[PDB]
Amino acid sequence: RIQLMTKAARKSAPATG
Amino acid sequence: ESYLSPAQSVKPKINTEEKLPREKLNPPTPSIYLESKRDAFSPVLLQFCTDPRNPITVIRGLAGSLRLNLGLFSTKTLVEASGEHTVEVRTQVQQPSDENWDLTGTRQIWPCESSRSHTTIAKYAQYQASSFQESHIIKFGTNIDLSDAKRWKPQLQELLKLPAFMRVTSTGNMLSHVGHTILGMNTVQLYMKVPGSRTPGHQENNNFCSVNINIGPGDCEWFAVHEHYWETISAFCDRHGVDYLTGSWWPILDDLYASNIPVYRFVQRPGDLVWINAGTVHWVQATGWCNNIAWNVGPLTAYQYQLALERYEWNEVKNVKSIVPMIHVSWNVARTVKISDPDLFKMIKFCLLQSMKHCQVQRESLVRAGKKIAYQGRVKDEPAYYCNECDVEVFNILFVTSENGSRNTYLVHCEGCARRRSAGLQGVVVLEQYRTEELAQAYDAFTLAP
Ligand SMILES: O=C(O)CCC(=O)C(=O)O
Ligand SMILES: [Fe+3]
Ligand SMILES: [Zn+2]
Repeated sequence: RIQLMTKAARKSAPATG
Repeated sequence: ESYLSPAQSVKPKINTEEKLPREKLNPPTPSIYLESKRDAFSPVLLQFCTDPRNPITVIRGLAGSLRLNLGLFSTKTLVEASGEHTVEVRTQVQQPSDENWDLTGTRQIWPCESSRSHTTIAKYAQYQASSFQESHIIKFGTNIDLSDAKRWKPQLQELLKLPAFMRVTSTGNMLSHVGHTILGMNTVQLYMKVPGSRTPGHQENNNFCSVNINIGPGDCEWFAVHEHYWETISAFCDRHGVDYLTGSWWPILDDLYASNIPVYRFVQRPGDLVWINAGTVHWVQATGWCNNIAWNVGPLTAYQYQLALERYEWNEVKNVKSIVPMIHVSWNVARTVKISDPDLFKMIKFCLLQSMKHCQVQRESLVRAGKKIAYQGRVKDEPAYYCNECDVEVFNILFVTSENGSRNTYLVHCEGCARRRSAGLQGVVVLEQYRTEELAQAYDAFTLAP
């Protein structure tokens, strides 16, 4: 089978600037 | 085309037009004390906390109640167990919890300054301790992942003592049917605070419930608003040029009051557990020096599922990723969990029926064009997939390409984004992870449990 890439999912607080 | 049927809504009827007196704009927060493990493990507690009319509950001295050793989450213990792993920080202005001042210090505003940088647990700990020794800008160690099963074993073992519906992992928890890791939602995150440290206004990702335990030694101050008012709060954010879903904002309390929005306000002491029900808008400020731990749970209620799916679809409108893959979750739940609530059953069944229909139409269009479709079945701990370009969930039928980089790695795209590249899908490999008959039989096998 072929290797499908995924973006890691993570909760992270908002950030400004 | 929607995965939701509006007719099936279980949202509580709230008439915002009925003007409320001061008393009803400052409601008391439900504040429970548990005497015994029997009471903590009661289904009645689950019902109380998840009732759609109960947006936030505090469960007083729950830590001592169940003999949880919260000292395993002291800063000293955490430092001794840590490695050099990078963690993130928010830099903020120390201000009273009911305030948020503009640059000139003459008026209150909504946007809340909170800038990102990085450090280590041990170096943040030195800052926290030096703050406490008094040796104004502050730093907040946030979203610190305690996901490593080995590094954090005694810590995570202590949380196995919680009642099942509060646990990080449980079969009555939708997030435990993702089958992959969503850091900070179905794993624990740590928050290391000095006075003033803020988590600004939000609803949880995909409106999932949240569990928060204050380790101490200081207190945390909480602010919360029922799901029903979220669009009014979003309108304030927009008025003030800050993004509701992804930006950093701190409500002006008198704006909420003027808008007839009740605001819960309470203090979370060391050992107290806050249950944040589905869709509740909340914001938090440390009163003292303290650590908190928190994760999400998705209890099996119609209200939870509805609010999660509504936010899933709204995220799509707003071009914001849903980090909970609700279609994938819905099928996993249907395959493995007995659902006895008739409202929740009808909703999942409706979602699955729409998903089957979409997949069937997609497949028939591919077959009509003579496009090869290969089966690549699901395997344990395999993630759910999302479009590389537009970040929508891509369920079952995958449009994958290896063009960039190694010809042995593929990126996943939705049908739309795949067809925008090559309208003949030339160079696109199409996979299906569930045969038509696998979905048909999973759907028929899913029926209302008594
Ligand atoms: O401890 C905090 O800063 C609040 C985190 C939060 O928003 C939650 O527990 O859902
Ligand atoms: Fe939260
Ligand atoms: Zn796409």
